Amino acid sequence: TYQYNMNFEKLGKCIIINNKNFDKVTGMGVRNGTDKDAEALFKCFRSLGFDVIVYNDCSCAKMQDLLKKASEEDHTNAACFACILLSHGEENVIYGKDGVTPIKDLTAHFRGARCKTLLEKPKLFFIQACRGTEPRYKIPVEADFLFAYSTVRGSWFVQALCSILEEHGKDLEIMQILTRVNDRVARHFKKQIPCVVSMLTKELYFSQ
Amino acid sequence: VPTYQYNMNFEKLGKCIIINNKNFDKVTGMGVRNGTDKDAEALFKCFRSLGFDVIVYNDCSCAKMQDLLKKASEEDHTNAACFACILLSHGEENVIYGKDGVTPIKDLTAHFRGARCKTLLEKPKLFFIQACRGPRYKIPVEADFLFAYSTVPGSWFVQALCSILEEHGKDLEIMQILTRVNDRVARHFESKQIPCVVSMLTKELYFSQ
Ligand SMILES: *SCCNC(=O)COc1ccc(Cl)cc1Cl
Ligand SMILES: *SCCNC(=O)COc1ccc(Cl)cc1Cl
Repeated sequence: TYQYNMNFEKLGKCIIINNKNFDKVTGMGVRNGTDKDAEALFKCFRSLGFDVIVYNDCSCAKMQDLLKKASEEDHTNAACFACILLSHGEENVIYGKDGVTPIKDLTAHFRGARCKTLLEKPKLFFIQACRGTEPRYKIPVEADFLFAYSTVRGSWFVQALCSILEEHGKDLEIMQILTRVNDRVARHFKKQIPCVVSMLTKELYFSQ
Repeated sequence: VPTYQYNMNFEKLGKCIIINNKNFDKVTGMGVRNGTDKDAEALFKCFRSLGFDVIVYNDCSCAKMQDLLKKASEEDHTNAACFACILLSHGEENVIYGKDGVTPIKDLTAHFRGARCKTLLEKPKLFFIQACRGPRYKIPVEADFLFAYSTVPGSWFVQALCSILEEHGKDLEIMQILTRVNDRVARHFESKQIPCVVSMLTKELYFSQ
């Protein structure tokens, strides 16, 4: 058909990495409001039907273990998988507590072969990366991956994602939502905008 | 605003620029891209049929591709709904091959920005790239842009794009079209790559009226 088959026991797992406080050795500031963000996101995504678990002030190897363990889990009764990252981010890279980890390394574990159970099922990656002290990136290319990447109450992106999903999460296809989100943050405005990278093969709805 | 789809009530759909690079200077060390004419032709027929004003350029230098698009960006687009541009060439990272060399795909698209192309503000700017290989990039982040970058070596992507676009071009939304595209090039392989769609679009895009 033209939609991802959503007929499974559970929707799927949803990991939230919520890096707020950073090790002195990175000169990275307190991301105030990431707590308002992560709460909003937990409530919103749990409402969709995800098995949300939040992890805070994660080290780089924590972030990598979290995700490798997740990939290693049996996902036969899951309709899909979803990771959300809140942090400082530069290019191809997220900040953990104790330094920087490359984004693509977190998703690698979920590839075609490496996660046979999650094959032909959407892997959803929501990234909200901050700048700021106080050059290139490679998006990995695999079927059934989606990224919603952003740069900046909590963040305008996070706020919008929840508001729309809370409201149309059950009746709109993933792309329509993210578009409405893209639109919403644009309205606020130098000028920045989230982007959606889609390697999806079908339409994604969070119901039926 | 309040509708969730781009206003398409204009005199015309807009321009569609195809750049069809088949032959390259021996110095570049790139081969003849056999089957790219079949792509150029299918695409032009396809996008013509949608209602775009198609122009087809062939075997371009880097300076041509650069000048070409700058002059396109300097036109008056007030009576158009959108703008499409299709690049068929050799391409590595953030770079597309002209016939004599290699320009950054970014500088080509730079010209169509709100800042420097005021007549295409809040109108979708569509880049379909079919870059053959023969390593990191940097995607420009501006509202109402959309990229459809395929890497897979008529081209499987190009053929699929046209076939879906001819049959559903006036009833589906681009994200639907291109999702369906991803799916077939992906199906050509339970014997792997796949095209990726980068969207900065702010509304739904229907090519109809
Ligand atoms: S969508 C264009 C914006 N992209 C970035 O700034 C960096 O994005 C990414 C980097 C690595 C990975 Cl695995 C995915 C993405 Cl979207
Ligand atoms: S969609 C991620 C994979 N795309 C690529 O291989 C290269 O992507 C790009 C490079 C430059 C520009 Cl302007 C746009 C894109 Cl999508």
